[PDB]
Amino acid sequence: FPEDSTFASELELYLLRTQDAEQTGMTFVHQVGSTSLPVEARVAKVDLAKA
Amino acid sequence: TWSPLAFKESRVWDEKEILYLGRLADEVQAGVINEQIAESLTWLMARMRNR
Repeated sequence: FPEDSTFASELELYLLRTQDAEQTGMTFVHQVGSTSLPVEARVAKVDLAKA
Repeated sequence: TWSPLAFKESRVWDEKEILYLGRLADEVQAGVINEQIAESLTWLMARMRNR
């Protein structure tokens, strides 16, 4: 590793990491003369840590 | 006859707090001592006016 310089006496690390919702959920099977059905509820979440 | 009085005083900053203190909200590259001495330099002028 090479070298750096900060002009500060302490260094902190913050890591914001996100687990987004995957684009699963294929498509419902229809027939031409009927009404549709609703799409299920997804989940997304965030998380953040410190060193 | 008439003869005056003497009064003087001092203040010292040691080695730790010169380079270790920044602001309390953000991250600072160690320049708050120059802010804080210039107030303390102004305060000792108010000491002699108060005396």
